[PDB]
Amino acid sequence: MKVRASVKKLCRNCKIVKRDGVIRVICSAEPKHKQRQG
Amino acid sequence: SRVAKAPVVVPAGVDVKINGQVITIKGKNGELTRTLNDAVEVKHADNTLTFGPRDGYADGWAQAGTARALLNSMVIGVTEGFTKKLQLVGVGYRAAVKGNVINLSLGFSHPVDHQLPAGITAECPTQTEIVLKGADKQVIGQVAADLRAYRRPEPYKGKGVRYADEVVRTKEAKKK
Amino acid sequence: MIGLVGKKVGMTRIFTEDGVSIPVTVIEVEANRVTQVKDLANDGYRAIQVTTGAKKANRVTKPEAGHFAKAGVEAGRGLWEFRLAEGEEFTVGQSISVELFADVKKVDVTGTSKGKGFAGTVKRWNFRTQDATHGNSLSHRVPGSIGQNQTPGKVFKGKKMAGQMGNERVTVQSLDVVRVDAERNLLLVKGAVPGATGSDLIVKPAVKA
Amino acid sequence: MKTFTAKPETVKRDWYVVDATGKTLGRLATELARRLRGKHKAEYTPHVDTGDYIIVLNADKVAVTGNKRTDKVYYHHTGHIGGIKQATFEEMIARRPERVIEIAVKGMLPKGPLGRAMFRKLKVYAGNEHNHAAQQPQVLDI
RNA sequence: GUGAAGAGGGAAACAACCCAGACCGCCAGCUAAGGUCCCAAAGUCAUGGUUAAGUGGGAAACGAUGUGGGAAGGCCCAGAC
RNA sequence: CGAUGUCGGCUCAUCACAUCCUGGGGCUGAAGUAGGUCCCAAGGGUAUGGCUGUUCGCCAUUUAAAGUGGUACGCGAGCUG
RNA sequence: UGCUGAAAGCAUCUAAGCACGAAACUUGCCCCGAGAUGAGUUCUCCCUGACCCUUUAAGGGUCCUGAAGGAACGUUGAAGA
Repeated sequence: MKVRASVKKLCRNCKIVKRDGVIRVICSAEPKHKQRQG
Repeated sequence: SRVAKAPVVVPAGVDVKINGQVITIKGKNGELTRTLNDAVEVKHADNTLTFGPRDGYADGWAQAGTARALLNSMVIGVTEGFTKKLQLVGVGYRAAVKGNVINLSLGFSHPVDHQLPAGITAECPTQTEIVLKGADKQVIGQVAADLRAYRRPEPYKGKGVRYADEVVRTKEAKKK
Repeated sequence: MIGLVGKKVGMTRIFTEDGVSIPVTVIEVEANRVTQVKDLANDGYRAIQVTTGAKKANRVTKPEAGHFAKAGVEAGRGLWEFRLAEGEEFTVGQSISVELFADVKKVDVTGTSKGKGFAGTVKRWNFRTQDATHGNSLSHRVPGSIGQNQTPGKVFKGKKMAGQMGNERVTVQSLDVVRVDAERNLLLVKGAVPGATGSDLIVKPAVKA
Repeated sequence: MKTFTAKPETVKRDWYVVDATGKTLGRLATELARRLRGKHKAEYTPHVDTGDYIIVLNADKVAVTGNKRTDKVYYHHTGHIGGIKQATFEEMIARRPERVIEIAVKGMLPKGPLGRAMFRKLKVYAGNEHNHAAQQPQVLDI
């Protein structure tokens, strides 16, 4: 995954979830869209 | 909210015991018992199960919803039971059941023997299917996640322990 | 399990039948005889205290003689103690022989090593010697620097310097027991164990796998 | 005339037993520190140990708020160089919970010979019973 | 303006910052800055909110269905999301 | 400035992690082998020589790897010069 | 990396609950270790006399006793400045 300080929805299947106080982008379509730490 | 507001319709022959927060549900398939959060007040009222937020607690609505769905699952877990179905894709992948130990041959240099927990009973109608059945939902979800976790579905070919319903998306090699 | 108290007799070799010399240490293990048994209900831990050998009658003091007299046993040259392993049971006055090691296959031998006195850091800590020539002025075997500068301005704890090497408890682990001889009261282990000849050893089964 | 000074030969001091189940650590600790100084007595004197003997029990059942059960970290250094050694609150409750109450109270008591003598009067136990039935500690509900 | 040439109280410790200008004495009172759970004097005070990050008790562009408040607006039980 | 010896070598370290190796993992334009990149991780390990006063560097041949820094560009009441 | 699961009638590894997960962390292994003044435990051994004085105290003194054991001395040691 991509640890960035701007996490965004790159696709329409991407989805912002906060787990353990960490903003994350969980996608189902493309696993390259998986992101962390916004 | 919209989930906690709908009541759990308890069918006939199902025993419900509300010992404060502890809820025991025993039907035709087995005794199954939780202990809800303190922010959930549960009331039988002779016909169904009704879930509401205990007053004085902030997120109790959210908590109530969970309690709802959990007991809904418990009702299915004493009436019909839950069933996960896994299938093994690969050349020479074997699955067998001795007692409650799932023997698995997954291209390893050592045999795999997964010990099922107490409430769960697996079957193998074929060498490449594991149909496991049980009462608690998180427990068969757990066990199916473990058996998948030994050899996860490889992306290029599909080789691995997949769920029967899950789609495995593939891709080709780099060039040629 | 428990161990037994020996005595380092010395070293020899054991020619095998296919012609492989094995360096063994001979450990005479006489009758270790139990003088005290310790239970949780009185001591907080299960352990046996054994003695071995023999002592002069006029050299054992009245405290010590009263201890062995209570135990109903001859005075030995010392008292040792072994922690018990939860299903073992001993009685006071019971004798324990080298026969206990007739199954063990590999042991750990604990003794006091040979005292080398005040040793410098080249012997003690394997420091490397500085130049023996090329200008060097009175500093050949000396330790060099011992710390940094203003920051910290102290020598840290457990800086390797010179002092007493030797003469302390060391345990050698996982030695292959070559023979157990119940007739002559002997235990032949493969290798060197700590101590000079005649030193008291403590031979336990190996805790490593 | 002169202000009264308590005399340490003639200080009467009592024994108290405090159940530390579900109390907050700092708030209990501050009450114990007040009672061990002797700040609750009118004969308080800053160079005389006038306080009471407190038997804290059920020390493993003490409570903290927030995520302090897992995030509160107890550091100490061993003297050897890289000897910084940390232990969270739940690791301390598992290993020795007496150290939890005793660290707290000790940091609330005046440092110096007198406050060491004041800490010798705190007796903490991880269980529900104590050996000190001979001293008849009356139940200090705090 | 202060220090220099100015002590005292506060800011942990801290010429120059805040309060305040020491003739001497007193085991007397009231206050300033600053504070009142324990070290450490004095509210573990009262009422109403907010945050759960030990934020409080370092640090920005930028990111985010964290969460409290306010004014509007699109669709909506000819059934919306 | 009524003296705080200053490069480099040796001896002896020690900490940081912005990790060279070993260990865990996500994405891959990841078939495998070998990689690239990013997250976690400081337990232990982390060359010998030619040339040069050299640190550095180039070269030769190794190695799992030959880390990057702080420590008075660590270390002359420890050595060299 | 998940399982169940709402807030958000879906989705969602997290908010309640639950399972994995590394040479780091706590143990396991080796050594020191009760001055651990918080000075611990266990076993054993020894000592079972009279009489005065006073500002009557865990007070001082005289006679008789001298134990268990230690220390000294000597012969010394694969222990040792």
